[PDB]
Amino acid sequence: RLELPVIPLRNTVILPHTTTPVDVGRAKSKRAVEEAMGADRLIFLVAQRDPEVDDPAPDDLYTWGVQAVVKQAMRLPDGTLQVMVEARARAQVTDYIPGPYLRARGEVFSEIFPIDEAVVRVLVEELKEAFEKYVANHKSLRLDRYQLEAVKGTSDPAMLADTIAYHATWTVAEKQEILELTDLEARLKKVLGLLSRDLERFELDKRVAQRVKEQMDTN
Amino acid sequence: MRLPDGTLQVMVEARARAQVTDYIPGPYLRARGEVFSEIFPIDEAVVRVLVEELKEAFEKYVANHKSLRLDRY
Amino acid sequence: IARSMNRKFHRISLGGVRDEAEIRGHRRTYIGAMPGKLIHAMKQVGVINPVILLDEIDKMSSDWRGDPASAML
Amino acid sequence: QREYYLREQMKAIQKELGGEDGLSDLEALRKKIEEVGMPEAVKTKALKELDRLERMQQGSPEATVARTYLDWLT
Repeated sequence: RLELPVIPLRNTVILPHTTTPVDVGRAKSKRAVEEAMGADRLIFLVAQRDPEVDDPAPDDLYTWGVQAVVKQAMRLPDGTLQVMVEARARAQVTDYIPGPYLRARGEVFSEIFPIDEAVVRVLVEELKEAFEKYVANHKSLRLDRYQLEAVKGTSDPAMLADTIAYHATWTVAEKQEILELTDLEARLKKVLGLLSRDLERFELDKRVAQRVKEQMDTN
Repeated sequence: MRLPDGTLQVMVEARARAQVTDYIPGPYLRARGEVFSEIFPIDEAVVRVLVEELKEAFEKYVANHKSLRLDRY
Repeated sequence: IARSMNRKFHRISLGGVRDEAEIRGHRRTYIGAMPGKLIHAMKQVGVINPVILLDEIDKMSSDWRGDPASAML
Repeated sequence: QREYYLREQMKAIQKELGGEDGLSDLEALRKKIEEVGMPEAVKTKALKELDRLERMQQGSPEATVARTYLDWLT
């Protein structure tokens, strides 16, 4: 059933449904990656938390993990390994066996089937014009622009949400809360809510900056 | 369609109605309907205005299906 | 009596001043900003329950402000 | 210069959250003087005392006396 061990990350959030580089640079996870390659060469990556340590422990991790694939791995002579991955789904741990090396038996996956894609489509077009307006106004995040004509015809809410949140930046906790739920329309509604938070945020900061220039003028 | 699990699911459909005067405290049960009672509308213009208003209200109900999980056909 | 009913105990020992400003204090605008000698008794305890003994109530803090009779009342 | 800008933006955010005073204090006192009572001579006396109070700066020990007197009249 493709047994997968518990491997943490360094500091980087890796989004599913996205071709993503993985740069394993921790010296005490090379053993983890190598014996994970002894399991049909797919890797169970756990997101890294509250300050980064180098302590493998059964209680100092979490049980949520993305499933990455090994296409081919480039090696460097310092304990640094590159692998271009494309994640399938999110997975859990029901029974954990301590180590080294720590092993974990997963179960059936968090699978969902799309029913009523029309309300999802209305949600898609409002989220569409939402991120279009944020890219149209605010350029200090330095993102690309010229790919919308190909991915506009894609009809999958998980890949669209991961595509938008993959190129965008905020804190890690609600990244994993986008990851660690079960509903699929609700996270689209909450990234709409965080976009509206972005909207009111640049509205108020340009407003107070405007007021600052009028106070400068008055003084 | 019969299934080998003890679950005997049959699809039914309602055709008419019945009345109960004779009764057997069951199992089993057996009844008897006396007569048939059904009324039909007179001066169907107001009934047609009501059908149009009911379609309008159903359209307002379908228009609020952003949190009702139903297809649009 | 207090230990029989699991309360706490204080003594507030009245008569030592000659005004009504220790019971109800003065506002933050005033120079001497002494709060309530009941309220500091509710500071010395942490509980809203406790029994409070009041020593020397026959001689009171009278005869320069209004007398603190209704303050005690 | 940048800490000057710092206090500029603290004044801007100060009015954006705690410059909210669509409820105020002294003009609330003026409305309170207007709506209760009053005999007319007492009302003119209280409004003159209120103008005298708003012309001076706060924290002075005479402004506390004027504030307490208007509190007793209202």
